[PDB]
Amino acid sequence: DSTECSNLLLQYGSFCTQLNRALTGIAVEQDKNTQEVFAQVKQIYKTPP
Amino acid sequence: DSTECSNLLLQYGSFCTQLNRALTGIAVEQDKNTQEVFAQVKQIYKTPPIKDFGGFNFSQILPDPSKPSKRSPIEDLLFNKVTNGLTVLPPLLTDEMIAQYTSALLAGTITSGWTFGAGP
Amino acid sequence: QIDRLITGRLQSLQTYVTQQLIRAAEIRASANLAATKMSECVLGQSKRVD
Amino acid sequence: QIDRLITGRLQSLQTYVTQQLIRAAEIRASANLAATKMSECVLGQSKRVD
Amino acid sequence: TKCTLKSFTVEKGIYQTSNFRVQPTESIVRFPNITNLCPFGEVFNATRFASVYAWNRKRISNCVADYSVLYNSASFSTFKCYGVSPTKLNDLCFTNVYADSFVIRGDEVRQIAPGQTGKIADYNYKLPDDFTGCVIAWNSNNLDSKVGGNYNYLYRLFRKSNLKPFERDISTEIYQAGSTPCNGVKGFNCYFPLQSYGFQPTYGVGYQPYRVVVLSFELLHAPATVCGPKKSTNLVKNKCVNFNFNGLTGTGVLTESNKKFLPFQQFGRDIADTTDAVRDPQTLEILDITPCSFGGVSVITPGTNTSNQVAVLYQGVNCTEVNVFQTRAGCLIGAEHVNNSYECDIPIGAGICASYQSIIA
Amino acid sequence: QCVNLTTRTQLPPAYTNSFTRGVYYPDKVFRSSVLHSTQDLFLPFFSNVTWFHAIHKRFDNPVLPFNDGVYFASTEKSNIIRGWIFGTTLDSKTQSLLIVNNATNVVIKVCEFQFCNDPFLGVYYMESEFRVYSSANNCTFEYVSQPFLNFKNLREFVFKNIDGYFKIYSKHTPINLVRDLPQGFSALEPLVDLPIGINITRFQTLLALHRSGWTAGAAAYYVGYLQPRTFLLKYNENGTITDAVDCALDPLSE
Ligand SMILES: *[C@@H]1O[C@H](CO)[C@@H](O[C@@H]2O[C@H](CO)[C@@H](O)[C@H](O)[C@H]2NC(C)=O)[C@H](O)[C@H]1NC(C)=O
Ligand SMILES: *[C@@H]1O[C@H](CO)[C@@H](O[C@@H]2O[C@H](CO)[C@@H](O)[C@H](O)[C@H]2NC(C)=O)[C@H](O)[C@H]1NC(C)=O
Ligand SMILES: *[C@@H]1O[C@H](CO)[C@@H](O)[C@H](O)[C@H]1NC(C)=O
Ligand SMILES: *[C@@H]1O[C@H](CO)[C@@H](O)[C@H](O)[C@H]1NC(C)=O
Ligand SMILES: *[C@@H]1O[C@H](CO)[C@@H](O)[C@H](O)[C@H]1NC(C)=O
Ligand SMILES: *[C@@H]1O[C@H](CO)[C@@H](O)[C@H](O)[C@H]1NC(C)=O
Ligand SMILES: *[C@@H]1O[C@H](CO)[C@@H](O)[C@H](O)[C@H]1NC(C)=O
Ligand SMILES: *[C@@H]1O[C@H](CO)[C@@H](O)[C@H](O)[C@H]1NC(C)=O
Ligand SMILES: *[C@@H]1O[C@H](CO)[C@@H](O)[C@H](O)[C@H]1NC(C)=O
Repeated sequence: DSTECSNLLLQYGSFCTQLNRALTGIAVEQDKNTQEVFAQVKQIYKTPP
Repeated sequence: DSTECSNLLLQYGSFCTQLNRALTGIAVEQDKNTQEVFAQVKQIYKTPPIKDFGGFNFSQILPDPSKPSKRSPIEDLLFNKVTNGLTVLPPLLTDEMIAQYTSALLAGTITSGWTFGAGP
Repeated sequence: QIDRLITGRLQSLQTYVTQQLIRAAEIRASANLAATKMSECVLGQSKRVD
Repeated sequence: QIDRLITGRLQSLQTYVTQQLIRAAEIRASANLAATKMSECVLGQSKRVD
Repeated sequence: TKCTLKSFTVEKGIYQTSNFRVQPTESIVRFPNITNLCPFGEVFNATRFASVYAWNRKRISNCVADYSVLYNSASFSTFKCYGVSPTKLNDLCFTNVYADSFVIRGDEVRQIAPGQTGKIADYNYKLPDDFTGCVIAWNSNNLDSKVGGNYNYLYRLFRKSNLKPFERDISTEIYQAGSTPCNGVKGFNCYFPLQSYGFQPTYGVGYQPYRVVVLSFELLHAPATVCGPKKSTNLVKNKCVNFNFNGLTGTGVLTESNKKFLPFQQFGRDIADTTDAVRDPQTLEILDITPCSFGGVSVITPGTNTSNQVAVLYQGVNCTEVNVFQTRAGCLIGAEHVNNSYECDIPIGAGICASYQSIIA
Repeated sequence: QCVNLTTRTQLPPAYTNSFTRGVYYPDKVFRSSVLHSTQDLFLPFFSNVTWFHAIHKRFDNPVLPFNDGVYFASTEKSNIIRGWIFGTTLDSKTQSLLIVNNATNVVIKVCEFQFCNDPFLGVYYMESEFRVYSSANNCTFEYVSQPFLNFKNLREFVFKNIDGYFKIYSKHTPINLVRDLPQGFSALEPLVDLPIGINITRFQTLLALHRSGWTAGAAAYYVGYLQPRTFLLKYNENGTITDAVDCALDPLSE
């Protein structure tokens, strides 16, 4: 929460935006991986009783 | 163009050489990728002038002779739908030669089946 | 003093993000393999040995 | 002051080259997949499901 | 290539070895018009100068000051600075200038100095120990002196205490030389403090009247309105030159521009925040700044076991700006272009390849 | 010379919407077909701006705190608004800035003025009444320039005190709306930068009387306050700012 630290950190440019963008890409890539693996059918089949 | 900056940059050693070599490796890897994907045939096949394929129509995927780029209508639509020391190296294969490779693959798989991929 | 702390923590965070990107690439390769196994072993019978 | 600018720009360039190498690995994996699909779907008929 | 690869044998291929630069040829400095000059003509060459007990203070501000004309004038018999340099007055900038003009005797010209003790220093005009600026003095025997004696220039002779720096005293209080009570009534030991000088044309050098103008500089948190003159050179276009436009410097090719600026705008930026358009301050015209044709120098060679012949590729460089062949990758020098098509041996790019058979492309 | 105006009608001040006004060019840089995000003292979109009237009997000349900047909007006909009063204590103890537009020219002076409690100008039905100050002792800066000037004219002004620089941005706009601020977009061009180097914490508008007692001509003006925030400015092909986004207004513009 130090505002002097953030004022000094703004001198370094868009490093933080790059790191947040990379982490966001990883985060959506995990959901894409689960979507690709498990959602290979659009019909929810059920066994007979 | 600052000479004092380059004199101070020489204190850090061969960082610039490593960055240039990594980018050169990426640049030749892209050409190797295109070579492995599209250049799977060493014979440039053509379709016959008469398009008698038993009712099957391939005009949307065969190259259009009226277009100067020699692209298919589908390939033309695909190319229309895609829009300080920095340099951009051009790719080794131009778009015309990649289109020629795809035309050869289409002519081979239309006129000869899977036989052209395993031999003559 | 904050300049020293900022460059140390920024180097640590960049190292963490680089390791996470490499591990995410490895997990993406494993997930592509798992999707291939789901397509070819569960949804069909595979002639591929092992 | 020039040393501060040099180390900042060098860190930026190293970050760019590292993420370019990671994206190059991803594109190489996609291109190997595309070459496999070129060999197995175009140059032949594939029994592999999906 | 052997130097770059750190080896005495070079394998067949293309090797990026160096970086072609279009070297800057000229330096072009364009600075705007030197108008609104400081009124030094009404201070140094006024009609009547003031006395030293009531020295005239002129405030020089919100103008550009040409000290080269003042310094190169040979009429001044004394040009002594105590806080700055005379050759750097046209380069430095100050918030304001205080010009103190008076007339003194020729022997008292040295008394306007830091650390100097005299009657003019103690009672008429005092400088601080940390004084900055320049004292300028010149002889005025042809103007101020009169054959009947010029008694108009008065000076203070007596005061109880010494002056603070930059302090005026126009009071006419009767001095007490002794300890007798004086209520403004002159007596045996009570004299008027202001006496008149004896400027006459028959006196020699040392008693002639000298006109002195003292410039003092202030460097407060106010903006530096007083600056030196700017010597703008001629403008050269269509060449890779070093441009300096109103403090914005760089290297580029300056061509004519079709971008119509609004009148308040001076520079132009693209998406990537690089200055690609600019307005010349002398003549209000718009110029595009194209970066010089930097390129990568690549060497195309076979193996040194095979041959020592090489070809040079200048990447993204037209062939008129460097066996010369123009490719889309750049200009290729040392390879003979042929109309036949072979397999790719050494990749150049954009469908061009090189091989050895001499080097052909 | 000072005169107390004792025929005013008591009324609370009004408030209205800023809409998308108050935008100015942050720098002297041409930009072509690009979107530029900038951090500066900007006026918030759709903000609560203080509304003052001059109508007959309303004569609104109070002293307001300057804060970090002042946006002055003027729905003006027949040139009632002539200038502004700038300073901290508005007396001879401190140094004050005077902006006046009389019948001939605009005069900008930085001196030690003795302001009246009720400063105004006056037009006789011909301008022949100047009662804005009683003295002028120690001047440091004088600057005479070209004149800046149903409601027919719209005058926007931005005054900023940054690092001893006084920035005046202005734009002239032809409007035909009767009462309130019109809704639209107009970026303010930079007119003149003043080397004043003085402390300013309070301000006061200068109006003009109509004599034929006194009568107040029909005028209305608006005071907005500049706050440090981010705008995303759109630059067209011709290089004028045609639209803006306030990054702290709502999550959509965020
Ligand atoms: C194959 O398909 C093409 C395209 O669908 C057919 O070309 C069309 O022909 C009709 C009548 O001849 C024209 O009205 C259309 O404008 C044509 N379309 C295009 C895109 O040119 C073609 O007739 C089909 N058959 C053969 C044997 O080529
Ligand atoms: C106009 O009214 C103001 C406020 O009533 C007057 O200002 C006061 O004047 C008296 C006169 O001696 C002073 O004692 C007060 O200290 C003043 N008050 C303030 C806040 O300044 C002003 O003098 C009036 N104008 C005229 C011409 O009389
Ligand atoms: C500045 O000087 C140039 C000299 O060539 C002159 O042409 C021009 O009119 C002057 N004024 C301005 C505003 O550029
Ligand atoms: C008098 O002095 C001023 C100093 O600014 C100079 O410009 C002017 O030329 C002088 N007059 C003569 C006749 O030399
Ligand atoms: C503006 O401020 C006044 C008083 O502070 C208040 O009564 C009014 O509701 C405000 N208007 C808006 C739109 O917030
Ligand atoms: C306008 O003001 C200036 C300076 O305050 C003055 O010289 C001029 O005479 C004024 N104009 C009229 C018409 O009084
Ligand atoms: C300001 O004015 C007062 C009265 O007019 C005077 O006594 C004082 O010396 C002046 N100060 C300056 C710095 O001019
Ligand atoms: C400006 O004036 C205000 C009030 O008069 C005061 O609080 C502030 O400290 C002053 N600032 C400076 C820099 O003098
Ligand atoms: C830009 O200016 C041209 C005239 O040169 C005009 O035709 C066009 O409409 C303008 N565009 C905009 C968005 O104002």
